Amino acid sequence: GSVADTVARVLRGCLENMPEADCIPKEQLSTSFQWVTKWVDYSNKYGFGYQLSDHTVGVLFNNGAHMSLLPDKKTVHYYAELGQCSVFPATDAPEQFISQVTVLKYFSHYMEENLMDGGDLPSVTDIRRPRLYLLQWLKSDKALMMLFNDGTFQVNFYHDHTKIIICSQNEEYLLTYINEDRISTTFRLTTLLMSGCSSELKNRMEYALNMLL
Amino acid sequence: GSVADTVARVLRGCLENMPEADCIPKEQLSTSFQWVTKWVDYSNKYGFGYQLSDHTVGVLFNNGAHMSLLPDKKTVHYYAELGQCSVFPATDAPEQFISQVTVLKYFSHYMEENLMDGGDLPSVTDIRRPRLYLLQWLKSDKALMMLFNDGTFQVNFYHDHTKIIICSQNEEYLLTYINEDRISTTFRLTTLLMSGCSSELKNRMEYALNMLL
Ligand SMILES: [Cl-]
Ligand SMILES: [Cl-]
Repeated sequence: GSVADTVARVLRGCLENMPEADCIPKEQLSTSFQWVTKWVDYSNKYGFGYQLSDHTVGVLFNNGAHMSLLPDKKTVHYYAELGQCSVFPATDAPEQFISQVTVLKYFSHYMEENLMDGGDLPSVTDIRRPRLYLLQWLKSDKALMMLFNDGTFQVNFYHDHTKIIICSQNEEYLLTYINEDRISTTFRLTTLLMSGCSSELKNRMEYALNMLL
Repeated sequence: GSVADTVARVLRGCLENMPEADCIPKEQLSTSFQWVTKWVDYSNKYGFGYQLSDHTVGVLFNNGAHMSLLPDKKTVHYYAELGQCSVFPATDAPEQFISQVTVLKYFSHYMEENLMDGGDLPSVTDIRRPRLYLLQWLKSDKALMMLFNDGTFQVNFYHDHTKIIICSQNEEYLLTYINEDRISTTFRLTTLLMSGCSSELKNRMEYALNMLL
């Protein structure tokens, strides 16, 4: 889409115009944003589940619809296959959505039990309107790529358990790298543009881009 | 990428030179070839496992290495990250490969449906015959795409459980469609080039190509 091309433009921008370096940029930031902390791929039966930094649980179903359980664990936002948003308590759900609500609770409680948080990025205070949802995702043999409505871009790698997140804060683009020890380092794209980067963050930046294209 | 580019050349070939139609080409061929009957994605822990029509079980590990278990469940083929082939029994496996061997058996035993008496149990001829393996795969919210050693090309869709397989038996290109009700129909690409096809098989061919690109 237009969102995907925008992120890919700036990611490529920073990539072939950045110096060669020894280490990751020393200028790092202490802010919190929205990102995927836990994820679950059950696409062969139901769909793709993810948990956000504010503890929102979402499901991108195979039929195309979105379902989100809010941090209060009571309220459900449901966007259908064409985009009609319905908001209703999860406890008493219309009998059209019960099947989907059940699966949504199932994802929400698989993640908390079996799965572990992926980074020490500070839990976020929540609100932006409209609310974030996953517009598309794709998986290769090397990495998991997720792109959201608001343009936040995340790629998870399997073996290293390393991650890259590209977000928009105020007027800047941020790149956050999450290393082998689940630890957050956040840069500005501008600073990474002029100051270069490490060998293994640049390899991961190169790969994240190939997934977008 | 040479393999992918070959399939993409002829598939785009047939796609941009085919009429628009209402129905499927009637001139069909009846043969069977090698394709994936079972697949299992555990990429964040092990890798991607698959079972072939000839009862070979393969694992594409996240690191890029391939490991194949022969139909007899006795012999292990190990192709290294770019193609160094190692062959050894699973019972007697070099202790360099165990971690990888164990995982291959784990997939092999997931592949195992519940055991039901019956015959004939699959058996191997040559203990050293280079069987095709997965070169790379990609998954979207709609489909799984797999590209193999010999250039065999397969796209599985989730909700429909519908499949497309592009093969080269020689040295012509075949497209096999396996529809919503489990029925295989195999055409020649030349036939699909000149006569067009159904509305959404053309839509499924279009999606398969976009996944390659
Ligand atoms: Cl068209
Ligand atoms: Cl397990």
